[PDB]
Amino acid sequence: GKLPPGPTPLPFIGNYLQLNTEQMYNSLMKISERYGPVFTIHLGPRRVVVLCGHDAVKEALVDQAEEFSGRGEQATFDWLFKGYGVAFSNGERAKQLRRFSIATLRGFGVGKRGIEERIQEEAGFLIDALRGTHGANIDPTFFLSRTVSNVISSIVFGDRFDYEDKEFLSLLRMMLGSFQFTATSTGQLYEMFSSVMKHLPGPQQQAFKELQGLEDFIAKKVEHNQRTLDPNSPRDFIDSFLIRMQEEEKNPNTEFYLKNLVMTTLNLFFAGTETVSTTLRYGFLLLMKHPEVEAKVHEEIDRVIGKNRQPKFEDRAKMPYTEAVIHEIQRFGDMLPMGLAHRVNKDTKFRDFFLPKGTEVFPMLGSVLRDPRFFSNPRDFNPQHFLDKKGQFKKSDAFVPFSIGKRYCFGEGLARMELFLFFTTIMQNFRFKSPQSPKDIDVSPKHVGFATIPRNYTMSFLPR
Ligand code: HEM
Ligand SMILES: c1ccc2[nH]ccc2c1
Repeated sequence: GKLPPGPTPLPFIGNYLQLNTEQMYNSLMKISERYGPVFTIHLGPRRVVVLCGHDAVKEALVDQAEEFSGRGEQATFDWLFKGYGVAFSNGERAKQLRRFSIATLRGFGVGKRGIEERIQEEAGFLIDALRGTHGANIDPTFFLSRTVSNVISSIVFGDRFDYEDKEFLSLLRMMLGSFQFTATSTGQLYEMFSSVMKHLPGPQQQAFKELQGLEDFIAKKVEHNQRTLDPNSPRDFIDSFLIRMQEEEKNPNTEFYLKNLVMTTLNLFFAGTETVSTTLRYGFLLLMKHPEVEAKVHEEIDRVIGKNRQPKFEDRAKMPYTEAVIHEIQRFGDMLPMGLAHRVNKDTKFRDFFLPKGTEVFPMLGSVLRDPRFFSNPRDFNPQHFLDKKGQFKKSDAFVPFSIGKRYCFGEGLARMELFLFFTTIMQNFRFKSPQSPKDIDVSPKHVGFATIPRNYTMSFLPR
């Protein structure tokens, strides 16, 4: 092999002395700024090829899609999944469960009228909850996550949760807690030194405890389902998997067994919850920071959908400004800045480099979402990045919040429908009020690591 150039590492600690665990994105970008957009870095004992900018990322993930379709490490989650489940797995296993998850979610109305209806109804219940706060100052966090979570929960568990179910709230905290840990300094230090840190006291233990509790929950729901299963009428994702497992009992090479079931279900429940929930939370903060933007959105809502009927996904075609604002919310939000790690599944010639089988690869989505060749004010919240001169919606090939290539988020259709329906349906009813003036609202992220987390804040939902 002939790996890209990079800073010389020390034994075991790797390039530790040249990385800021508190902001790995900037540290890697600082290093890019001197070795090129493609370089080698050593996270502790892990050798990783980093890709920065739309071009390097796009050349690998899309132009050589098959070769870069492997899955690399994500230490915190691997602690729990250990190669099982659809997301944090490789080869035939990732292939099967992905093929199956995709077909099953569609079977349950994802990307169709069915789920749009599910979302509309849940969007409904959220309005009730927010209106029931009667303009009181609140943390929107769990109001948003309970709503978001109910959509995917309807699909995997069969029905939604009551907004007051205490275990439900408990599960939401484990998710927010463990997801957030991966964004912190210790969470990133964990990506380098997990072989030593998993045995030491620290926030990593709390994160593990949380992951274990979510798995415990799922195994419980699986057992139940098993005893009341009707192999002729699947009620949810779990039944469909149980049925598939039934059919594959004879095959001793099948990927369809309980562990993959529990983990795949967790992947869907967790990602189906925390991602959209985090983007909505961030979005509101940005909207109250730019009242002028929330304004032009209301005007497009009232003018196209009206103050009467509930929004529908189809309305996005007549609302380029709202679509722009949402895209910009996602671009700015940069949820997974270093993306989710990939790895080459064979010896690969990439540019003037030769990456041996198994080499980890970080597709830095954050550097694509902020690429200066595609955005003029990469570091600012500006809805214009997605609107042309005439004021129409303008796509950008640098918009990759969902990644690209063969491992691209297959939950993308569902997320955009939820993002469009919750934002629009929420603002059709309310105007956002912050207890601080737009000038003092800090929209810089609270933590940036595996994920980008918004600062805590309270707000008021006042009727329009
Ligand atoms: C704001 C919303 C969301 C964003 C920004 C997001 C983005 C991402 C990203 C960047 C990846 C990694 C892709 C890669 O390996 O290159 C990922 C994968 C994945 N997402 Fe999402 N996601 C979101 C919502 C969803 C939803 C609603 C679901 C649930 C059905 C979901 C399910 C998954 C799964 C299962 C994977 C792993 C796929 C694989 O390994 O092949 N995501 N997502
Ligand atoms: C992002 C994508 C897929 C996932 N599965 C479990 C957590 C999670 C986060």
